[PDB]
Amino acid sequence: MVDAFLGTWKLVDSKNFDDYMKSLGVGFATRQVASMTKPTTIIEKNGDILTLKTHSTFKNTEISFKLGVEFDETTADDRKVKSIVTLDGGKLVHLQKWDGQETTLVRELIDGKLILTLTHGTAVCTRTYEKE
Ligand SMILES: O=C(O)CCCOc1ccccc1-c1cc(-c2ccccc2)n(-c2ccc(Br)cc2)n1
Ligand SMILES: O=S([O-])[O-]
Ligand SMILES: O=S([O-])[O-]
Repeated sequence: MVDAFLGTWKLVDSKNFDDYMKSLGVGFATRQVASMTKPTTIIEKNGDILTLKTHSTFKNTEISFKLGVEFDETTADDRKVKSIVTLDGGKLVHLQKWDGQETTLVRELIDGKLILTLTHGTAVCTRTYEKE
């Protein structure tokens, strides 16, 4: 179901992450470092619990969730959000809600690569991850 997403992934391409971060109000100094960061994403399962790690020199995050069950999340840019991750047309769809705002983080496997699409307001960022 989710098994195609599991493993270790490395960022190989990023389009419009600055625009996405600006839309969320991230400060120019964090955007500057984020533009040169190439995270490792690790996705693991233990029964119905997923754990998604994002590792880099300058920043690390870790979340654990059950698909379709809301969880509290503190994002890399320090937003306290209400999150839900669901399997939708074989995509992992992560919806974050806070202060009446919404962003989606969609993960889709295309040609063996994990495509992460980030949407907030009108901003759309596409990050390509490749298997380690
Ligand atoms: O997984 C992805 O490729 C992006 C997921 C959506 O991430 C963000 C969404 C909105 C605002 C900021 C970010 C973000 C993510 C990271 C990050 C990078 C590596 C490891 C962990 C986190 N950001 C970051 C990088 C460096 C510094 Br200093 C501070 C933050 N910013
Ligand atoms: O662990 S790699 O196959 O994503
Ligand atoms: O562009 S390199 O980081 O894949």
